[PDB]
Amino acid sequence: NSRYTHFLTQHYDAIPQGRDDRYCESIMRRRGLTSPCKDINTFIHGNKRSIKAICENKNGNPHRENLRISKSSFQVTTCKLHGGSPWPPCQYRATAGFRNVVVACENGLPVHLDQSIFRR
Repeated sequence: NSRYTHFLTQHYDAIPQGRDDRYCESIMRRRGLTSPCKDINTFIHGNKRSIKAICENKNGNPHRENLRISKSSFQVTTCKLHGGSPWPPCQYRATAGFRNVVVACENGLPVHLDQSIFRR
């Protein structure tokens, strides 16, 4: 359903343009995440083949209550809001990382990214 589609929109970017502040400012705006400014957001890179797999044991282990945590590690770019105001223009800071990810899967597909692990 739409929740998978909405995971992609908010947390999938196949091929990032250099993953700096300006990329964050750009892709956030583009994906509808700037009114008001989404405080923190993380984009997974690579193929979807691999992300959806976190819903099976091909690439996932159960985790906590409702979630799944990936076996593989993914390239990732966390956009973090900075400045004070919740309202555009939304200035962001990009942090590129490389680690496994945590999602909730509903009906074999990811419908939620847990952002907690990208704050610390």
